[PDB]
Amino acid sequence: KIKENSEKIKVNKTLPYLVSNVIELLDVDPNDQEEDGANIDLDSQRKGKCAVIKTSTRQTYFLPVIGLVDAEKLKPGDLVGVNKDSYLILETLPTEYDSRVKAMEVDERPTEQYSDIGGLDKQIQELVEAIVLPMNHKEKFENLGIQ
Amino acid sequence: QSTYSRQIKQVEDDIQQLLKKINELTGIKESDTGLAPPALWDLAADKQTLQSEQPLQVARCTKIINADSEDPKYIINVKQFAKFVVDLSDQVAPTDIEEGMRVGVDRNKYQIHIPLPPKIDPTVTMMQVEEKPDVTYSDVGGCKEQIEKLREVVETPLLHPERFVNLGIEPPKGVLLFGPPGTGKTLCARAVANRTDACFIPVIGSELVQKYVGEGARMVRELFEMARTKKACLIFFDEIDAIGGARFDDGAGGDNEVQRTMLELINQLDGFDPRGNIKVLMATNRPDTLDPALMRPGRLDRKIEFSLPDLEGRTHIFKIHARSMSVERDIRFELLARLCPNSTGAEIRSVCTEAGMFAIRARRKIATEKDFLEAVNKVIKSYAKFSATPRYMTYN
Amino acid sequence: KQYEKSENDLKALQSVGQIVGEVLKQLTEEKFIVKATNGPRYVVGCRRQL
Repeated sequence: KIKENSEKIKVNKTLPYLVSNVIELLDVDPNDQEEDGANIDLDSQRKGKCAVIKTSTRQTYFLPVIGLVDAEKLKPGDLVGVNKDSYLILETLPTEYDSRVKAMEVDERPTEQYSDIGGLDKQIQELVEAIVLPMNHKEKFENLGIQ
Repeated sequence: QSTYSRQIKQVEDDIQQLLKKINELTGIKESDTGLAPPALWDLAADKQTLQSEQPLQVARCTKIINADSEDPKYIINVKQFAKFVVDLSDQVAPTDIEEGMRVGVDRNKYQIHIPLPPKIDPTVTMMQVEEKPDVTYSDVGGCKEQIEKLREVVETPLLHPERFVNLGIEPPKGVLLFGPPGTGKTLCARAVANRTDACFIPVIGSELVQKYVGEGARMVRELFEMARTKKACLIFFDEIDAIGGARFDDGAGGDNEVQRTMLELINQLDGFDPRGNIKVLMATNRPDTLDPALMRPGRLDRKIEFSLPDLEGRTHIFKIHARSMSVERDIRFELLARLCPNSTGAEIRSVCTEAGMFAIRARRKIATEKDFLEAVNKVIKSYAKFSATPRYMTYN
Repeated sequence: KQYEKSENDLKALQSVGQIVGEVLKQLTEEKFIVKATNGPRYVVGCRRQL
């Protein structure tokens, strides 16, 4: 039954889908927003959990957010998918860095060993104390009381 | 014969009329088909056409975060700079696409078929590149003292790293070649390149500077890395005052665009990693523009000055050049060189070239004394004043 | 929860996804002219209910 009702959405839900970001997170009622009066005193705002979305094609699309991962989890800066064929939220993705930044992460360097890196004895102490000790030998620092 | 002659004129019209039938069958213009390789490729090709593998849009993968709805997804940022979340087309595993790696996605259906080769985004740098050139060995002066010093550092680890590990010597890194224009920084580097027989990429830095600040920098890191990966690579960086200039700003200008790139080169040579055994050579137009990071040993172990080729060098360039040439042999080639004043390497050769021309001019199978005297008297007066060297040398 | 997605998503698909706009200027409060943040300007209606 879920698949059946979902079925009209499901055709758009598949490929292609874009990504987008969350301008605002709108936490309201799960289904059906307020009803306005005048001629027919009933709903025009039916918005459930909703997000006002700015796409990264420099277009803005309004869409009621999926009841599986609600608006409330979502915040500004978060990535979220949205379908091109009709703008529904395809999925929720967590916040993540650029490709350049991935290069920037760890590579690790190998040991020259303190004894083995020749001279500069007074300096071995200065670098070791400053850099590696507050991270690794952290408890002694906590005992000193310094930042 | 007469019949045959008629066809010469005719064939040109005959190819033009036929031209829509030629175009379809052989290639170019209307219905481009080669018939020899796209024919063979045709059965494989049908797989790609059927799929949405056309388009397969240029991108690089930022992160491979998979998520729900369609499970195998990757977060990609295209080279024109906007991100899409995409899908996996079954034809590879999620293993094949990896974070930071270049990847192909469709435009009509966003999904990866085959990952795109990483780091080959500069085309501009490739433009200049000729692998293993050299005018001819004879113009060099052959073996000079200058050439031999250059081989110990350059040839020897590329040819054999085995000998390096055995003795237990660290492998070298950098040679800094310097002197004003025409002392042959590039000529010697080409000669050693051919000898070692390592693959040779020379590049001008002036194409690794392009568009605005930061685009040129991306080109330099990716190129360098790519070479570093490659076993037995020799890179001769040709003329850098275009990724090699002074470091300052005054806040009425600024050297920045130049310094971003220069610094990116310097960083990469040894790296923050031990070192490789892949060699870098830098050719600089000024010794007056260099900052200390470049100068440290392990990014520059010995400085060799190719400026104004040595006392031995001036005579070797003329005789080895003279050897090749059809010239008179009753004139002392060294006397002509000696006459040459404070000679840049380019200048010594200028005598030979001017001397030979007079000889060619006559069309003799040698040369004569007269051709040499007019050449050399002319070179001493005019050319030397008008060399690169008087102006540059004082500055440096 | 999944049944919930389908229903809230249903409302959007009528419109073929709703688009953000802002009143470029009030000419009347029945017909407004709206500028679209996705791009082009429109003359639009209003609901008899709203």
